Amino acid sequence: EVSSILEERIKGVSDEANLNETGRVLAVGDGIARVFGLNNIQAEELVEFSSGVKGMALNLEPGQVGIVLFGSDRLVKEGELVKRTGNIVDVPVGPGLLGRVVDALGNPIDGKGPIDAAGRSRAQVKAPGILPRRSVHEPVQTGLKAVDALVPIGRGQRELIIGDRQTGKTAVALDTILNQKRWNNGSDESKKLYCVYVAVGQKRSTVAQLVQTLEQHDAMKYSIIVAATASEAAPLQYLAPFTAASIGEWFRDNGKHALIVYDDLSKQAVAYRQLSLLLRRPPGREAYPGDVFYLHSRLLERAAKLSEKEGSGSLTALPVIETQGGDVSAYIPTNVISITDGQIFLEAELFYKGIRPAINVGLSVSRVGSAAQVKALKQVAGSLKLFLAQYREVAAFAQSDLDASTKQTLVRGERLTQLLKQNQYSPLATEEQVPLIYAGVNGHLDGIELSRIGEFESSFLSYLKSNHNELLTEIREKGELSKELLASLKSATESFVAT
Amino acid sequence: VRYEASLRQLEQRQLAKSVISRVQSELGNPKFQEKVLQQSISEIEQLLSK
Amino acid sequence: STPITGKVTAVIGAIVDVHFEQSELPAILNALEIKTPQGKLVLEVAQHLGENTVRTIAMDGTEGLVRGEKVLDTGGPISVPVGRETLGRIINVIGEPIDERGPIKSKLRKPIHADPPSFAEQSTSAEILETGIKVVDLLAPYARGGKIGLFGGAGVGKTVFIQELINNIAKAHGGFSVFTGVGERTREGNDLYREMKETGVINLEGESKVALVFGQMNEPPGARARVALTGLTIAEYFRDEEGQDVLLFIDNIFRFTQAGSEVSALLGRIPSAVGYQPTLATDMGLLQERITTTKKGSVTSVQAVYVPADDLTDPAPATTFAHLDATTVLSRGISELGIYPAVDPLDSKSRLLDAAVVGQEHYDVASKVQETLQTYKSLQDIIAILGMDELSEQDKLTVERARKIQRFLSQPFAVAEVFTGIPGKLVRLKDTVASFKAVLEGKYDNIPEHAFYMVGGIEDVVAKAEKLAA
Amino acid sequence: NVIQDLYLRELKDTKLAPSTLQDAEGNVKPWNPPQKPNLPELELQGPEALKAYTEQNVETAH
Amino acid sequence: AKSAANKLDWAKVISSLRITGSTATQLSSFKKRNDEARRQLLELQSQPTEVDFSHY
Repeated sequence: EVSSILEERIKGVSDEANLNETGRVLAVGDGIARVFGLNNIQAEELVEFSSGVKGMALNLEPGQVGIVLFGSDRLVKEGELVKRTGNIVDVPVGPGLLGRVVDALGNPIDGKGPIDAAGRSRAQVKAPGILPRRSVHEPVQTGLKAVDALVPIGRGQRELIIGDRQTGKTAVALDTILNQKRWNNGSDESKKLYCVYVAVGQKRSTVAQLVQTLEQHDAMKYSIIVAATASEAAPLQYLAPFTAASIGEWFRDNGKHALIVYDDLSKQAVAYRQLSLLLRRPPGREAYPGDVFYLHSRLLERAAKLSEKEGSGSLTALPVIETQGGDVSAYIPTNVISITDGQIFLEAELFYKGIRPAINVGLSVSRVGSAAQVKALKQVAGSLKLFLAQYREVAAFAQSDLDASTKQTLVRGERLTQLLKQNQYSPLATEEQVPLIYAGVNGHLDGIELSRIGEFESSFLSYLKSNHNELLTEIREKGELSKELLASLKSATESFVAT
Repeated sequence: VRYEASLRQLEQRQLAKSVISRVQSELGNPKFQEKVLQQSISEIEQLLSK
Repeated sequence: STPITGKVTAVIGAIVDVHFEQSELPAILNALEIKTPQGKLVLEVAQHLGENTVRTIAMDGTEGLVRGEKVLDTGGPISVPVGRETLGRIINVIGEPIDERGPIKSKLRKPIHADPPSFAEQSTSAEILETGIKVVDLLAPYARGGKIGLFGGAGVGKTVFIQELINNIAKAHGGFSVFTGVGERTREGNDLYREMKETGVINLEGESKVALVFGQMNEPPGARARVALTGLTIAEYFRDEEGQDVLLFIDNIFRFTQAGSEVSALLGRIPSAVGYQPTLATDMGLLQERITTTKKGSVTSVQAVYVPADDLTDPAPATTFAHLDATTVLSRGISELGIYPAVDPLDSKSRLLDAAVVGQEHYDVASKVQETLQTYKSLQDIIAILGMDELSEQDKLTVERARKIQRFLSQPFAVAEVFTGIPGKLVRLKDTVASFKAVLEGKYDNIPEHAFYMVGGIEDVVAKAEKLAA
Repeated sequence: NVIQDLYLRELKDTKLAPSTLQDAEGNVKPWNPPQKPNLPELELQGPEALKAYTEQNVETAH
Repeated sequence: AKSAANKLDWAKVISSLRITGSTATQLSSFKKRNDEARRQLLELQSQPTEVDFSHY
């Protein structure tokens, strides 16, 4: 019987613990048990209640230690013995969290059996030193043509993704992961990015959809989803990015590369606010704790491209901050903006105007740029940066009697903009990013009618595969366009454009 | 099929209250004396093993 | 009721502290009943302050509370009764009929607290609810088991929108519905009760396909806060045990926030931004998490939200905005233009609208609509200074289609026979896709603007043209 | 130990016995089978149709 | 059959041109299209008489 087996598991619990420090709750209100005892407690100790609830001890006051319950008050009551686990917070880190959805504790919320991990390591551990860190010579490709060229991203690099609420905020992040399937397949472990998605706030239904999408694209087989859902408690939410980072350290330390996407740190902030006000800890700007900055800075500097003495490895990061009204002035955005090296700022008007991704290039920046950009892609997109700049300015001069020069800009500009639009959940290879942009740059497609851009694009890709998938493979493998390749590429484009 | 499955769940909760009935039986029995004594000596042995 | 007897120590508000004796420990979230000529005053234990002195929140009024008044402890979360005669009666926070149709049949009782189902349990939505409201269907199609959210003005037909939904969707689907009112007016209550007796959804002899739990705003803040939790468990009884899908309806969840904000302050817990609860996020989150499409039963919430001073970036609407699958904004301006529904089409966005999901044609049509409206919106500014006098023939045609589309949206509702006196229209999903397609193609650019105004389907657009033509 | 005693006695000595088919039936849909495909009757009988159609038809141009 | 019905329907739009004053062309056309499509969606809606006894 199901009952007999369940009892058999309970029957095997009968060990007694001569608890060196025991405490007894004096009063528990607000999820802030104030416990009498626990003199040998180390700060941020994991403590196990009579209810079995786990906690941390943010306030160590002399007579009482105000434990913060990771659990719920429903199962907690006064007078309760509060056993001291006596070990500061640690989470399993190791290899086998690939394709595994876990909560912060490290318990699988997908419940795909016990976690495979090599150690449990503390999550309050610090960031790599200055000397233990060396430059980002590595690019990374998300499969989004604009992102990879206009805002080229690297590995061990942290760059913000600050944008309008859930307007494919999750979609932008997921796109990278899909192109990372290609790279993951790729043997080199600088190209085997073992991605970590940290779903903060996001409810279990929403994350279930994410999970389903990820399973559908088979992305789970390098993905890790640290999940702190809406139902999951605010201490768990608070420690969730810190915890996630620790998993990443194992990869980084192993010299491998990986990408951790904290989505959204804004909801992490709210949890810290909730905690602080309940612990009577000082509130601060925008009623967020004053040292919320200190948290974010610690977290985001752990991510980094290590020195080559440090086994040449990294933890790429791409934090996501959700701007509720595009308020970059907001305290949590301003802080993060300084810490981060780059921002991507999606604009709502563009979203409404059906540009999905709704990315606004003006307010998107990369501060590492061509160090982490493919040479081929750099060549054929310097022009693109300048062209788009003109198009933006001359977009507002689109409103009667207008010079031929202005009109040329408009034709080239509208067509380019249309070219950089991409349907959601379509990643691409760099070897196909380079041709399309080259064509647009040379204005072959700027000649082609706006309506016909889309059909041309797909046709061009097939045409390129037919005419010279040798060229495409060469572009992929050489990575640097020779004058001969640019000649040959131009010829192919010309041939295609004529049809 | 739905109530058939439900009856199984209802049975687990029925058997839960039957466990509670058995808890009262244990506490009625001089298992209350004898197994408490068993716990006492076991705790002595445990505490000696410290 | 455990012989834990407490004597009140402080009446300072709804917050009433009770002083249970030594050697007798209470537990958080218990239910205390205090014998009173107010029956049993129910106190939900919400903190322990130790020394067997609790700080509890009152549900009912605290007027005439005698100092040191004996407080029995009934323990655990208040357990209402559930059954299938829950359907067709109005039920107060503490689980008692307000329509006085006698006590609800207590086959089972359940606590008002319940915990969200686990990540593993969740089964994801992927079906399309139909509302029969064309704008809603095209530009924000709803999905069964969804979490629809009716952000909108001051009962600006917020109730009307819901009334239409009940008329169409609720009646149509065999599953139960639960209409829950958090801090709503007894005037509105009487209208809704009467109205739903009339529409027969409430059958006072024979089962109703709706249940009601009306909590009204005269009630102390504590009762206003914890009416919602009660409602959720009723839905759970249906969802789980009866297996039946629930088209839940709740009103108004800003009132849920406000009720909670007040008792945060009263509990002494420092209130966060714009005076909301410190635990605002998690309380919303727990409520939202409980509501989900479960394998046992798919629950489709329609949650009214009142956008205070029409500012939805205020933290309380903005926080809720995340948890809602299918947001909808109902704006005064569109109502004022004479367009019923009052929905702001750009701002109303449902998660599902993805190209394959709604079908390529539906998507393409909707993309064209979105562009047409967005173009029109851009051109409104141009018309403002320049005038429409130097903006293209094409632009003029796009604008003309937009005015026509604008008044194509004007579709009457049966539940605005009460208001306008114009019987509503239900337009098939396929028909709506077709009707919008035609307009965009310019097939109906010979049809008068007023022959789109306040009409339903394609047949109607043509027919009102014929009426004017005559 | 205590676990063993409570459980052993409970499982062994107390077992629920399944309820009546009627109780199961009560909580589930009972079943009654739908009847008829739909048999309509012959229409437009006799020369009523013949006369009506011949005379009615003049829906031509002149 | 069904293909005859629709082919003749569009033919009748241009036949009715030759003898304008149609008013039961619309009744013929509406009825044949309707019931053809209605029976087709009825037939596509169909779950033939089947019940589980394998699984359930």
